[PDB]
Amino acid sequence: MCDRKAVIKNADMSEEMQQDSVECATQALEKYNIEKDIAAHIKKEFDKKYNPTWHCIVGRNFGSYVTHETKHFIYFYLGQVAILLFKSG
Amino acid sequence: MCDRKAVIKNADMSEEMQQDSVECATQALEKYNIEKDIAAHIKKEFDKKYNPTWHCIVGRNFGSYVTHETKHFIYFYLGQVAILLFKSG
Amino acid sequence: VQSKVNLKYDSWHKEVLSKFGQMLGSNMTEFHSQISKSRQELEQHSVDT
Amino acid sequence: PREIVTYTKETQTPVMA
Repeated sequence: MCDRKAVIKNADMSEEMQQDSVECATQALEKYNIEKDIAAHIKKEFDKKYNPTWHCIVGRNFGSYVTHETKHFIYFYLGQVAILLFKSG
Repeated sequence: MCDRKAVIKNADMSEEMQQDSVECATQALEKYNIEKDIAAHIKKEFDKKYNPTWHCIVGRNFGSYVTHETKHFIYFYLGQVAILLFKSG
Repeated sequence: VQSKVNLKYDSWHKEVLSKFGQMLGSNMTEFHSQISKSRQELEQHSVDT
Repeated sequence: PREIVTYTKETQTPVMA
């Protein structure tokens, strides 16, 4: 399948939310290789476990500044695609 | 010329807000030679104009699926960067 | 003759592409307008009012 | 109060080609 190993070099978020998002991302990567679907699943899991609303983005060549809430902006990369679940609020 | 413009694909925002966001992204990208630094400058412009805190996702590969609020949302491409920025709060 | 015919066939294909582009753009605009109207109705008048 | 507008802008984002 795909090496969905989320190595959080910079994790400015809740550990439990980050671990739940990483497990959901690993399951979604095992299901399919769609990075957009993986990011949507991560955002949905973060918003379900930490109330509305949470946004997560997965891409390859992108640079974004996270404007999110404290303990909810998880930037975990399953390899090189930095899935930054910056829950804005 | 590095034009962070857009066409009518998916652009649901106030016209002034969308024009200001595109112009701020283009100005930040021109001012900063790094993607992260351009993101920082664009986020500073967003937090100065549309108040804190606002984030913009722009890159070659990306993906966004969140609660896009009315008159403050965007999902398009700004030049080589995919402009997917939605503001909610 | 075949060269002019290949040019004419490419022209017919391009003209069909343009006409289908016009028709599909009209269809996409109509669908987007209908979806925007439904979304605006839902946003203004909440279904669970 | 004020609610949350779920007006999602759906458009599939492709990679560079």
